Amino acid sequence: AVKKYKPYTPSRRQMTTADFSGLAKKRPEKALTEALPKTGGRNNRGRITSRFIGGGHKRLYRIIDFKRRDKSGVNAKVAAIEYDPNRSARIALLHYADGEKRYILAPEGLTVGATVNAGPEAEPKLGNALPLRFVPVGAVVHALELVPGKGAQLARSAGTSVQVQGKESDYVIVRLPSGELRRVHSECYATIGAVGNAEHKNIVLGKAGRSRWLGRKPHQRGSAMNPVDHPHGGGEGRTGAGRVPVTPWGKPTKGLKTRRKRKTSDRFLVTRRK
Amino acid sequence: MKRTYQPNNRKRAKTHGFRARMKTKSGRNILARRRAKGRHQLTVSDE
Amino acid sequence: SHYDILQAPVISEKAYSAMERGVYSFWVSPKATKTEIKDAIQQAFGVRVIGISTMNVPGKRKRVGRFIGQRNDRKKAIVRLAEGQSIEALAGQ
RNA sequence: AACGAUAAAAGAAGUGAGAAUCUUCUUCGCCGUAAGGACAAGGGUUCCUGGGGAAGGGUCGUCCGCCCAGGGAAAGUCGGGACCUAAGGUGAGGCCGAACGGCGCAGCCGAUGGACAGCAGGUCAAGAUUCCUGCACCGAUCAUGUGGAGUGAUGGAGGGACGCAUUACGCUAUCCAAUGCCAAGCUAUGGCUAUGCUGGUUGGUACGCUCAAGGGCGAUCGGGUCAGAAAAUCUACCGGUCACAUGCCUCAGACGUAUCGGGAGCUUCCUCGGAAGCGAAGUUGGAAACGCGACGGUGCCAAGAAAAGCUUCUAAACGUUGAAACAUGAUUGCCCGUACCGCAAACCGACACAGGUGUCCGAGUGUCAAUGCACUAAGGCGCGCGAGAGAACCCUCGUUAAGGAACUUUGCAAUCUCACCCCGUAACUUCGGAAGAAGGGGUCCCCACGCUUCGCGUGGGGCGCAGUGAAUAGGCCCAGGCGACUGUUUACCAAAAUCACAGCACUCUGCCAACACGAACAGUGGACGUAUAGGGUGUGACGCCUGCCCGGUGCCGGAA
RNA sequence: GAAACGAUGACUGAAUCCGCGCGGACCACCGCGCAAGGCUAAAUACUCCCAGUGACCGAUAGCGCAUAGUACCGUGAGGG
Ligand SMILES: [Mg+2]
Ligand SMILES: [Mg+2]
Ligand SMILES: [Mg+2]
Ligand SMILES: [Mg+2]
Ligand SMILES: [Mg+2]
Ligand SMILES: [Mg+2]
Ligand SMILES: [Mg+2]
Ligand SMILES: [Mg+2]
Ligand SMILES: [Mg+2]
Ligand SMILES: [Mg+2]
Ligand SMILES: [Mg+2]
Ligand SMILES: [Mg+2]
Ligand SMILES: [Mg+2]
Ligand SMILES: [Mg+2]
Ligand SMILES: [Mg+2]
Ligand SMILES: [Mg+2]
Ligand SMILES: [Mg+2]
Ligand SMILES: [Mg+2]
Ligand SMILES: [Mg+2]
Ligand SMILES: [Mg+2]
Ligand SMILES: [Mg+2]
Ligand SMILES: [Mg+2]
Ligand SMILES: [Mg+2]
Ligand SMILES: [Mg+2]
Ligand SMILES: [Mg+2]
Ligand SMILES: [Mg+2]
Ligand SMILES: [Mg+2]
Ligand SMILES: [Mg+2]
Ligand SMILES: [Mg+2]
Ligand SMILES: [Mg+2]
Ligand SMILES: [Mg+2]
Ligand SMILES: [Mg+2]
Ligand SMILES: [Mg+2]
Ligand SMILES: [Mg+2]
Ligand SMILES: [Mg+2]
Ligand SMILES: [Mg+2]
Ligand SMILES: [Mg+2]
Ligand SMILES: [Mg+2]
Ligand SMILES: [Mg+2]
Ligand SMILES: [Mg+2]
Ligand SMILES: [Mg+2]
Ligand SMILES: [Mg+2]
Ligand SMILES: [Mg+2]
Ligand SMILES: [Mg+2]
Ligand SMILES: [Mg+2]
Ligand SMILES: [Mg+2]
Ligand SMILES: [Mg+2]
Ligand SMILES: [Mg+2]
Ligand SMILES: [Mg+2]
Repeated sequence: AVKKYKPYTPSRRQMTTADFSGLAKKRPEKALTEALPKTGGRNNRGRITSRFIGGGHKRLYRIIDFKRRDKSGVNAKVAAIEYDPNRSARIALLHYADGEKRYILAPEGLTVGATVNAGPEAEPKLGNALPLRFVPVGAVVHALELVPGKGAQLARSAGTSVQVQGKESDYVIVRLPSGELRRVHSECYATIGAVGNAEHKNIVLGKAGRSRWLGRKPHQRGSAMNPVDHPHGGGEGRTGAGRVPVTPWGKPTKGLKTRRKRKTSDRFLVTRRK
Repeated sequence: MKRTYQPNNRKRAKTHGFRARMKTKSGRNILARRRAKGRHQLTVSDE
Repeated sequence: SHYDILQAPVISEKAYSAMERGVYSFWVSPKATKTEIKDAIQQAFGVRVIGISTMNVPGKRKRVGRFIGQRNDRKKAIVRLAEGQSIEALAGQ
């Protein structure tokens, strides 16, 4: 489920580790293994836009086509469930009966070797490419596009499930994992099931290092900084605030709606993530 | 302890040189505004 | 042309004994090539050249009064012929 | 005052106008995981020869890294380019922008990396996988042949192609032993007269049914069009079929034989000492790599660059009486870098400066081992002021009667302690720990006996004050405050109670996401991430927990 | 400011002769005028350079320099 550790070192107690005992051990396919360099958070101007990014371990991209519509109407069989360091989830290896291999995202349960399909003409099985309209009411799914062909941008993190509330017009209502209700153009695609990994959410990190190894340079209380540096700075003691909680940029954190008030999305969200 | 100036030929040239100084406007400007002061030392290319 | 290039001969204990060996040594023209030098001496000395080497040398920066100056930098070249084909004009030195 | 580290100097000899300082000699002292050697970066003639002595040298100088003049550096195989790509820098058209300009796909530049044909010896005063000797290898163009029908890209696939830690067998370097082999002479000062003492003891290439641990390894027929734009002897899926142990394959390395070297020295000439000729042996035993066999085995989560060369298919295309492939001979071999200093007097520190500078090699003895400590070898030095004195005082160090923290702001400082083995070891605990707790005892030399060795237990003897005998080498404990912890911090007066942290918590955010850089509808980070994600804020392991006040401020919502 | 006029950024974009524009809000009168198309020597400004002069300097003066942007400092711009 998760490996644990006897307390032989101080930090080797709470520490916890994944269960990769179901990972088809394999060096990911060569003609699918692009090269990701890291970006300190600096952009093409060399200034840290994102903030607090740094190093960790060398990583590579595995192309994971999300629009299965490039090969729907035929099926492939699962070949392996290797380990991507860039995703919160696990990924799986597709052997299309007609030669071409691909990589797709791996869902919850889907045992190594199950032969899965793609096309509107597909059984609600785990791992099928299926349009959202042909999906049963109340069914469990992930990997949802905001338009046909675009690419699956919904339900991708570990153990996530967008849930078909049901059809309507040509826009199917949907339950986002955040707790939101979204209209989706029924010619949008889907992949049946929960994401899996699932266990992820729970692995205790355990020590500084473990943060570093995923490349998350140490985070910083502005309450450390000085006036010159950032808002909450100054003081003579472990000091409070003296103003309302606020980002470095002074635009309040803690209870301040930040979404842009006018938008085109505003007539596709029937409810709010509350 | 250890000092400010640790020479690096490639650095020196790729930093202060002539292809470099001409690559930018303000370096053209540095150039001719040097020339006027009768520099023999035009540029670290001329070392 | 087929002469201009060979800016001089080389003069020293070394050069002399190499000559004695059948290996001849000249200053040449910095910009030149080894193919160019081969063509050169092969032309103006009617010899079979089978061996060659070159080496660019700086120039002893020297002062004559408050005038620190560099000398012109040369390109020493060595050639080895075949079958004891000694060159005449230098064979007396 | 100081002459730049307390590594240390003496006597003889020589030279000169002049010598503590320069040159020979014989000793002494210091370094020896360096204070030796080889590179890189940097410097630039500082290298070698002959000369000079104004100034540079912390004194002196006849000397020098200073002055003068002259010489010295050699590559098809090393290194870079004529090949490749990373970050990054670029970049016609393209996207933007008061101007200058900012972006930006392909392409191109970019080594710190990929790729790649040569090794052994010899020598100038001064070069060396370059030159010279010996025997190789690679590409290129032509020719005589085997030719006798296919060659195989600007696109296809394969391959190149990679993490940390631990580790099995084989082996090399390379080092030790010896009444192995070779060579050399000698008898010391009481003895030894060799079974003593000193030194040397295989490098390359070629073959050879010789020995060899290790390591990689399948194959062929057919289907599916829909996979690689298409093609397709290829590559990928599906299916069938093939003596599991394996053989197929490779040969680090060793043994033999041969040949080329090298080899202690020996000889001969002779001019502050070299020039030249010659040349013996080649053993058993043991140790052993971070190197090679190698892209081996196993475990682990943090999940480990790209591109060309390369290998395979086909497209056009010209050929299919000269298509590839091959053997041999000819022939060809571009460009810069190679001196020297390079842990330092030659680079960066204004200096011939107790600093700084990245990788490699770095022998022996003793030591549980070791790049550790003492002493050494090869090698490199005695650090460019000297001599005497032997007061105060100052610096670094030894010893210390009685006492033993009386010192003092405080045991600050300094001593204690010190390694390996064996006995033994507390409250407390998160059951890991505390813990090397504490506290003891042993340690050297000889003979016999056993045992798995160099080695070690046992028994008896021996000596000294003492036997990790010299050097490297923890003082310990009780009890609090703060933080949990490993970490971080004020370059040059503060290293902690700071900060970070794993953990938890509030909110924000549904993708052209918030948020952030931005002439700006550009483009970028966020992220090739998707609410088990991302931002911001606060607390700061863990454990039991986290109450009362919504009036003011902020925030969320509401609508007359 | 009573703000005319020109001038443009964004919205609007009339008359062409019994017509158009101005006369410092605005109105009549009465005057000066031809927007939406272009070129134009001359006088004027400067002085790297050449020459002539001087109740300008003569070696701390005079340019920074009897010459040198060199020696020297600075990673650089630059100082000198
Ligand atoms: Mg935090
Ligand atoms: Mg502060
Ligand atoms: Mg402060
Ligand atoms: Mg402020
Ligand atoms: Mg404050
Ligand atoms: Mg050359
Ligand atoms: Mg000189
Ligand atoms: Mg004195
Ligand atoms: Mg001294
Ligand atoms: Mg002394
Ligand atoms: Mg003598
Ligand atoms: Mg005399
Ligand atoms: Mg001395
Ligand atoms: Mg050294
Ligand atoms: Mg010398
Ligand atoms: Mg002197
Ligand atoms: Mg003399
Ligand atoms: Mg650019
Ligand atoms: Mg390189
Ligand atoms: Mg090579
Ligand atoms: Mg090369
Ligand atoms: Mg050769
Ligand atoms: Mg081994
Ligand atoms: Mg013996
Ligand atoms: Mg005797
Ligand atoms: Mg012996
Ligand atoms: Mg390319
Ligand atoms: Mg050089
Ligand atoms: Mg000195
Ligand atoms: Mg020094
Ligand atoms: Mg060693
Ligand atoms: Mg040693
Ligand atoms: Mg030592
Ligand atoms: Mg030395
Ligand atoms: Mg006296
Ligand atoms: Mg005492
Ligand atoms: Mg006593
Ligand atoms: Mg103390
Ligand atoms: Mg216990
Ligand atoms: Mg103890
Ligand atoms: Mg006794
Ligand atoms: Mg005893
Ligand atoms: Mg100690
Ligand atoms: Mg702490
Ligand atoms: Mg400080
Ligand atoms: Mg301090
Ligand atoms: Mg107006
Ligand atoms: Mg005067
Ligand atoms: Mg003057």
